[PDB]
Amino acid sequence: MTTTMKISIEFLEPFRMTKWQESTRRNKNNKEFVRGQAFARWHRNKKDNTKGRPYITGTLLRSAVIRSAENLLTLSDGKISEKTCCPGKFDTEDKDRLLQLRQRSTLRWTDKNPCPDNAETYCPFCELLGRSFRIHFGNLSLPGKPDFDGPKAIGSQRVLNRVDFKSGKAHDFFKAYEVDHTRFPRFEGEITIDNKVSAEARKLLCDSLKFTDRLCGALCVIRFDLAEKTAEQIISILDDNKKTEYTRLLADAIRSLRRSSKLVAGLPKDHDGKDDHYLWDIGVTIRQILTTSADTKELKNAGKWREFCEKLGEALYLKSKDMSGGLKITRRILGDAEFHGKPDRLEKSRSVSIGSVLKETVVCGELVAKTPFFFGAIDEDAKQTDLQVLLTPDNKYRLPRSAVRGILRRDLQTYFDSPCNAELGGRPCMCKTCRIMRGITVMDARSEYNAPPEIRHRTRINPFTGTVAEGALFNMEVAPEGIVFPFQLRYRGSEDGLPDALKTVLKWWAEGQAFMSGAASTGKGRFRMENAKYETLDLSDENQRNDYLKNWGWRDEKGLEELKKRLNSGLPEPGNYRDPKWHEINVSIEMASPFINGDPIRAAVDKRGTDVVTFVKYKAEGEEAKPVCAYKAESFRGVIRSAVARIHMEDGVPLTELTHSDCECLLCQIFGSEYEAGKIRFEDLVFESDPEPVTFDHVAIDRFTGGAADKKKFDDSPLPGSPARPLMLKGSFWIRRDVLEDEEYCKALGKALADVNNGLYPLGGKSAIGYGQVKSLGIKGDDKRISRLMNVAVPEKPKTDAEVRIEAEKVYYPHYFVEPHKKVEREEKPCGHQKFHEGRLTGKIRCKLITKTPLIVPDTSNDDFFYHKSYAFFRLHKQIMIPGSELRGMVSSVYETVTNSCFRIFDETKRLSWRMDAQDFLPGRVTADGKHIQKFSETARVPFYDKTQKHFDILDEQEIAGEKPVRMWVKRFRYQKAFQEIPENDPDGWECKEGYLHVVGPSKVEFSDKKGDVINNFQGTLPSVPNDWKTIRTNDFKNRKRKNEPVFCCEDDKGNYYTMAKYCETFFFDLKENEEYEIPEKARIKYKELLRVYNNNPQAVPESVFQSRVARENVEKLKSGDLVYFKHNEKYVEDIVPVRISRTVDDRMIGKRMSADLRPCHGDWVEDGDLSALNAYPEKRLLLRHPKGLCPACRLFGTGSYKGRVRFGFASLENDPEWLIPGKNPGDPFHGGPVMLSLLERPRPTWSIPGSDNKFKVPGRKFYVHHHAWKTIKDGNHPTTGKAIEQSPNNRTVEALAGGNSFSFEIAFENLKEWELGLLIHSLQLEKGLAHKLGMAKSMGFGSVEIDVESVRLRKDWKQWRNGNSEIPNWLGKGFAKLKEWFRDELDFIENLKKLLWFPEGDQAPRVCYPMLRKKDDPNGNSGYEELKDGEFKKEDRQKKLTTPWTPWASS
Amino acid sequence: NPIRDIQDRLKTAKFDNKDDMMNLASSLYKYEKQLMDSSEATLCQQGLSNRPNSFSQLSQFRDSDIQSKAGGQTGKFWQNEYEACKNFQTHKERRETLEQIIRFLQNGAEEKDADDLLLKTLARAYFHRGLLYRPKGFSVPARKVEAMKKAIAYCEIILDKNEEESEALRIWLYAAMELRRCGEEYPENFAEKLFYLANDGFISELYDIRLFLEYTEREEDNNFLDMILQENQDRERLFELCLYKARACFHLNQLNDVRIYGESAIDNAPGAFADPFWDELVEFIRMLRNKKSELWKEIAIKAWDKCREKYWARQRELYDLAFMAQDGIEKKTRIADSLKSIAVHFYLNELESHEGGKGGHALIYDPQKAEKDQWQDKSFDYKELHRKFLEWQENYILNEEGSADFLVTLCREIEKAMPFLFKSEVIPEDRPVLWIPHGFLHRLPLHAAMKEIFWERHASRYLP
RNA sequence: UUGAUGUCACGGAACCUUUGUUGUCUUCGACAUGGGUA
RNA sequence: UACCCAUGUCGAAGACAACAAAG
Ligand SMILES: [Zn+2]
Ligand SMILES: [Zn+2]
Ligand SMILES: [Zn+2]
Ligand SMILES: [Zn+2]
Repeated sequence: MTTTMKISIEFLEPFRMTKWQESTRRNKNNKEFVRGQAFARWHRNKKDNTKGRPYITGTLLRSAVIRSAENLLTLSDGKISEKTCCPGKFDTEDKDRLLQLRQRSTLRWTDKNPCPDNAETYCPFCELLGRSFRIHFGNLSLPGKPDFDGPKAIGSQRVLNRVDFKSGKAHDFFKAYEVDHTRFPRFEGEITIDNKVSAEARKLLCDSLKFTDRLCGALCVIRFDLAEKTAEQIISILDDNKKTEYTRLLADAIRSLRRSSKLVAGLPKDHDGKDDHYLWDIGVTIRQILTTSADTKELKNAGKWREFCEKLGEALYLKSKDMSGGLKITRRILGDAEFHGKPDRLEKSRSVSIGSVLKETVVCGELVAKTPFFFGAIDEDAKQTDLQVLLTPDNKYRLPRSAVRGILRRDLQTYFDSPCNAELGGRPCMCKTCRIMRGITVMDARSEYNAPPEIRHRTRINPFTGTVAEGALFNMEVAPEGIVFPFQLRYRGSEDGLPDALKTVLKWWAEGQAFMSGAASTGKGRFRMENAKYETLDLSDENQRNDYLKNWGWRDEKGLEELKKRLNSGLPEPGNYRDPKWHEINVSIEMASPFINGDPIRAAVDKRGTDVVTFVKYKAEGEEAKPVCAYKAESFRGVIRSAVARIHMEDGVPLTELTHSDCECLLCQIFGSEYEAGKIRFEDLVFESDPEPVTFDHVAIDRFTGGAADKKKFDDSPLPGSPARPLMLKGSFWIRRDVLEDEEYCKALGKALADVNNGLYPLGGKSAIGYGQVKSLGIKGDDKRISRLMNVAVPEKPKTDAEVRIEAEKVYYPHYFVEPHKKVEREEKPCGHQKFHEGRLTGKIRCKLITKTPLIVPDTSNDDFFYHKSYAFFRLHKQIMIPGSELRGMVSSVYETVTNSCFRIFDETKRLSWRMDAQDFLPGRVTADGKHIQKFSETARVPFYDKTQKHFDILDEQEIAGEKPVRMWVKRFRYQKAFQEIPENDPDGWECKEGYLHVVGPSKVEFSDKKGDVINNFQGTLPSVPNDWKTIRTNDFKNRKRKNEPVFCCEDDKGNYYTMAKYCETFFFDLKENEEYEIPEKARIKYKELLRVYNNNPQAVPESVFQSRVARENVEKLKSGDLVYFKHNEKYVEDIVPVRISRTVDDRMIGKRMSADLRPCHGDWVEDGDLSALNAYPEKRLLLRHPKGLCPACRLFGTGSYKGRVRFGFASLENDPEWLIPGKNPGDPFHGGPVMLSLLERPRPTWSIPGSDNKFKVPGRKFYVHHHAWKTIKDGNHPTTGKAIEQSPNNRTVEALAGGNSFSFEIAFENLKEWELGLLIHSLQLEKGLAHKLGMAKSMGFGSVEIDVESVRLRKDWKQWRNGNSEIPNWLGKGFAKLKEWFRDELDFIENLKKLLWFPEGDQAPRVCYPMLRKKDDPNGNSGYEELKDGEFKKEDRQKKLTTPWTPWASS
Repeated sequence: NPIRDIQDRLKTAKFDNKDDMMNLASSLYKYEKQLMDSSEATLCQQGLSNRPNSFSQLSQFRDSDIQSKAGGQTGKFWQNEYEACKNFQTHKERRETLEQIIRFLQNGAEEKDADDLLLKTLARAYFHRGLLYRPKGFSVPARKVEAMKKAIAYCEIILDKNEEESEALRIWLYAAMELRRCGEEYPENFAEKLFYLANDGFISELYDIRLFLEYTEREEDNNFLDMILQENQDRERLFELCLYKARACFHLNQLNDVRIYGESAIDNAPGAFADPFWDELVEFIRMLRNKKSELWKEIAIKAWDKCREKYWARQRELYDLAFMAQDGIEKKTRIADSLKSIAVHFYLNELESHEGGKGGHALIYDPQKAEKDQWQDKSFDYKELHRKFLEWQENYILNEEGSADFLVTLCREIEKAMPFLFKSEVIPEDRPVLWIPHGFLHRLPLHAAMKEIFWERHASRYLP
């Protein structure tokens, strides 16, 4: 007979579970099986299926109970109740049959020999051991024994590594399943005890059960008595609309919406405020789908909505990976396998006495995150994020026990200054750190805060090209700062309290120097122990030990709450205290320029609706998240590391060019390498005053047309910053005190920070246009060890030699073209950015800009300053400024012209089209194959819209569409008409022929908002516009007397008068089946372009009934059976048009109409092909780059692959504004009056390129001449006609400065040759009598500005800057010599540029204006565009006149 | 200039030719590699000269079957070059060369359409990568085991489809032998794969010779030893071949020429101890002793002479074999003194302790006695004495002032384990005793031996 | 779903390296439509 | 199957290209 003792185990932490092993591999020779012997096991119902439940082996509980009994017997001198306990026997002869042998020392309490092998009665400890099944430990399983699909259903496997102390890098790793105690806290089992077991043995067993504090890797208390459907819909929407390049952007943006469901309502609109956003209104649209999902009853919960967003983003990411070939993950060659400790099989035990003194000290506090933290835990099913944080199953942030123990061990080794060079396995290590750690108990903790982590984008910059390295782009989940974790630490030992090492470590933690998470180099994981309380319990005392046992050591919630009432406040004072190894350095950065830290994903969900916004981080203020603008620690660390590396050298080689393998340079010794941790840690920098971001609009200007380039119109939202109101950026970084006491490292850091303080290293992106300029940088806390290092008139511009003769009776064109030279100089390797090269110039150029004519630089943030669009002058914090981007582009154009270079901005893929005028085209019909056209023999006109016959009534829908043949009588005599039935008037001379009808609808319409001759002569009321084109009939005749020219006059409800002058359709007959002509794909592309132009026409007739079939019915491709006019060669067709007079599409893109050297160095694909077959390969870029390298402009101003070497800053007004028009308020001299401009219309390349002839090339670069039509505009009159300008929704009213306004700006140049700097200065200052053009309405006389160089400063060294005003003539001479070397005296483009830059002299006012459309529209009597088309501007000699500067087009 | 190399490759490229495709693939891989690591060659901002023809050539090359076949041929060519040039290259050069081959092939081996040449080269690349790890100390590197296991996995894919693949069967067995050397057990099907090799001949590789030797020792048959003996002795690695032939002669009962083959292997031996020959030589000596063949007593002494003339885990085992093989007590003292770095000399023989014998030998030399009895060889079991030392050492650290009891037991254990310390016959009374201990005996108090403390009868001095 | 006279697995920080960055003037005039007459 | 022209209106671009992790 026996007795059953029910056992219940309650877990207070996530316990560890080992993976299921095959029955043959459950032996001593399997390292993984032996390693997981201390963990919970997994049971499989069937050996071939993972379904099963977890359980805990009873042998593990028996071992824990035996260890607890040894400890208790050591405490009580080996006496339980009245009986005495022998030491016990832990030695067996057949050691090979035991799976595991004891490695630790056996505690000793008596010096007597163990009990005899055969004896009448055994000691209670021997009875517990089982020598006398007296005590059988049953297995522990879940209550009710449920079933789960697999181990992943109850927990997630997590990687645990072993970090080398010396290097700070993981030596190896191993994995284990962690099962959260919240989901599975209870495991139930039984203990069967024989009736012959003594009462003392039972009491010892009960005390050992109550004394067992941990099991299976966790502290325990033992008691005895839709998303996929949405993803499919979105993918189908993207595929149907042919917008699949936005898949990853949509994935990231949708995953960013998991913070709250209210973000869907705040998704950005288009720039007109309508639902036409390029992302959310692609389709039902994506915005509507997201809005429906947010309003779903199920997704009302925050957690369910977050899960929906995460799943949708993951599905879209997986779909986007399929577009690039699939999801391919690079795997480590070696070292990505788990390492398991191998225990040593020891023959005999090892008795060690630890004494009867044992005191347990409990420390309870809080660990508050002072910085964002990152505990790495990658989920194999989450591919979207590269770096992921550790979270609990309920999405709460977790402070793992393993990480806390590792950090504690690291800090103890740091305090002792003696690394533990021990290996897994063998007898326990006896070093002081290991001895302390074997008595340390830390509890796994989690946080109440559960908001989604923020994702930070990170990149690596190529030091040579200055751009992103190949494959260097990744995300990073970051836990917010301010999160509070409960902290409980217990030390059990023989000391009177905590060890001095532990006291010192805890005091370091209480000071805020608790670096406990990964990514510490970027300021991650700095905690502070707050509200710490401690108490020491003397377990040696019998009463205290009994009280400890009765309450289970106060491990549970109620026990812990009871124990916290008797904890003394504070921490023990360390007798031997050693100062922390890390020191904090405060940074104060002042910036007088806009700052942006790009966050493209946040800009896609922001209501502002911009291309990119600045980076913001979230602080955890209890249960709420606070967004704060900040400068990323990664970006600042990268900037500082680049500053250090580009200055110093290792054995004559710059630190930027080293591979850092087997390297001991100062870069690897301060910032670390891939083989060791760094010795400096940078934190986020926050702004002292929170600024409101402002939106700046940008556009790219084509070098040929002079207008906005296609697809290139953007804006950014940086943090505003001006000299009047600088941006104050504050923060701190931590440097190890061994580095801070090294003079060489302090010198290196001081040199780098002095270079940063001098403005050589701007912070953030878009530094080329004046962003991120650093005015000063302050350092405190270093005791001046690092802060120690941080500490002639310009010659007049030459007079111009260009002479332009202006005549009063002549009218000149607003713009002319500069014909480039045939030769473009290119170099394959530009200057690298990895160092300051010798023979290169670095510094700043201080310039002064003076306006010579009124200047218009609009502030387009508000388009209703004064429908009609009104703009004010650009301002930043109530200060009139000119953005650096406009100046950069203006100077770049002149630099590209002076140094004959490629057209940097040029729409190469544009395909031109020209209208036909009123013979080679022939009728045809597309064959059933669709690749051939069969020629028709002759055509006749079929009257359809007069009252002679009833063709619309008699004929059929198929017959009207032309799909089926028809029979109509045709007459030839000239009289070419085809009536279906012979008219009753003339019944003689008709012949019947079979053919097809080409009916496109009444489309020859003349529409106007005024009344013409035909409308005036109409008698009666004009009929309303009919709703069907089949019901339109002729109402009047243009030639009434002869009863010809039938027209249909109608009036619209909006006041438009329509005159349709078409009444006949064409009849195609006598088809030739033997004259099939092949359709090349080139002709198909041309016809597709013709259809695209037809369907997208701003000047189209408002009523669709007056459009052709291709435009009215939205024809998108050529189909079988179509009736078209075509021209053909011997075997193939050339041009296809749908109507008699239509557009002629160019055979080649406009990129092929210029020299192959003048095209952009890195441009698009103009050759016949797709180029999409090489997307997944790195050689596709080589087909988009010029074979010879980069032109001088692309080497200086940069390309997509090469960073530029010049930075243009904002230009600020120096004096009080002098406005062109006084304001309405005389008391406010800082705002000007409104002036209304004429219509600004798109440049037309078809004017410069008259036709398809190969003699028609790209004329060159467009420059606008200087004149004074702004006076006429100020008077309120049109510059061309002289009539008053009328307000319309298409023209603009602007606030413009006047002449005499001075601006000041600086240009920063790096690694410039002397000729490059000379040519840049030449392009800036130009010459006396020459001027630039800047801003809006350049063709109207606005924007003539002059730039004067005031000072040039050169960077001789990191510490010394020298004045460079003396070397300006030498630089100019070297630039001119370089120009002569490239082009030996054949500098004709320079003269043309100087003629176009020539500014009119005194008492010399040229008459410059665009011609009117027709001479009847010009009161001055000058010929219009139509008259010039066949007059002085014939296609034969139009480009010659357009490329000759100041060529009159009129002789009034 | 990688771009110029690609242009040159595309200038004259024929897509039916293996060499041109291999060169083009190598150029493209090198260009991509230089792009990835952000070298100085990333400053090349130029492109390809003839866009319409270069695009067509690249499109033809990037077609699936041509690209897949060219990758395997390129990997095989690099592996062939490495096998001949491995002696010339250094460790870093060899390590970088092998890892380049693995990366070039690893991106394609994951599919099911991969050819056997892709798997054979990748498995062979991993096998040679794992051989570059020098075993330092007793702990075997954990990445050598991973490399051999990774090579086996690639071979298992081919072997499942084709059980009798000639090349795949060798590499699978080559890595399986390495796993046993590291300490891992033989794979689950080692007996099957080894027996499939019986219907095969040597590929002249020296690793094949030891494969058939293991087959000889498993099935007890001697039907392959005759083929081994009739080999070419003009090869560079004659020492390894001679050692194998000695094993073949031993199973054929050619006892006379075993010494001759062993003499050449010992006399002509590589200087470096990291060579696998040294490990094989020690196993050869252990094999003779395990089979009770009274011949290892001569080879071991000769091997020690060469080893002394020239860390290595087997090195201490080699000294142990020389200590046991030598029957002269005076000579055994010199062997023990090398490792340490009335006179009583101590040497701890770990090999004999593992077998249950008295691994602790005490060498006492009394000059006043006759030459026949001048040297005495006293043997003791130090397993129990060592355990007593560990108990005192841990008790001293954990519980100070309570370890006096353990120290007394430890001192008494010395006399119980070494009864020849208080005997007048072993050591005459009233004479000084010099201590030169070995192993943990340096920390063991020898002058404090208690039975009566030792210093009451003799004086003690210590020499490190 | 373990045997038992022997489990330091609280014996092991997923750790270390990486700048959301490069390139771009809020700019600008001639086009759109397809027939009619003999 | 040879000639003849007629009408006077209207905004465009709204991001694009590369990197999408590698050691
Ligand atoms: Zn007992
Ligand atoms: Zn230790
Ligand atoms: Zn370095
Ligand atoms: Zn260029």
